[PDB]
Amino acid sequence: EVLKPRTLADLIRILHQLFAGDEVNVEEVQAIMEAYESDPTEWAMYAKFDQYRYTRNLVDQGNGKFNLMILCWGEGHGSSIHDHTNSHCFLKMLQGNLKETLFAWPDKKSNEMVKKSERVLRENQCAYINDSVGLHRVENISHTEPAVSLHLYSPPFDTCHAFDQRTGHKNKVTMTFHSKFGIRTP
Ligand SMILES: [Fe+2]
Repeated sequence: EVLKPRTLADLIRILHQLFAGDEVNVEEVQAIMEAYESDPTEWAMYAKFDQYRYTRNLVDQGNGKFNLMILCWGEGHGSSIHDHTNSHCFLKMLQGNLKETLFAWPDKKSNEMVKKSERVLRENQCAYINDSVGLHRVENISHTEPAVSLHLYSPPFDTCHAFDQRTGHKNKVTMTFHSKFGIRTP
């Protein structure tokens, strides 16, 4: 009874419908994203890697309702601990595996940050986060194989905060795209 997209194109079309209105059913979106069976032939044109850091590759702008992007994680690549600027955030595995560590929000005093959950995202799994759930870090579990993930953020946002695990202190970070629609950016 979960609508199953047969292609990434199908999934994008469904997402346009599901985010067209004022309400978004998080569990419905998550189930449909998870139901799409990752097919590298369909997303290889977005899978542009970098030697030193993960890359952000824009796929679709969702008629202004969301950003859909593919993140390419080289061997051992991981993110900072970060927030999500008051948006819905869906993360689906396309290749490999990411470990997601959920963190509590710091208070004003400097302190080591507190882990609230730790898990590995499985093949084709779609996870969900927003600022009320917590902060998180994601990282490629493998030092010999890449990981690829599909991220949907709604509403779109271009900045977030990164947090220092030792103190809780944060810095504003402007997100940049490595490519858009399969075309490398300057
Ligand atoms: Fe995130």
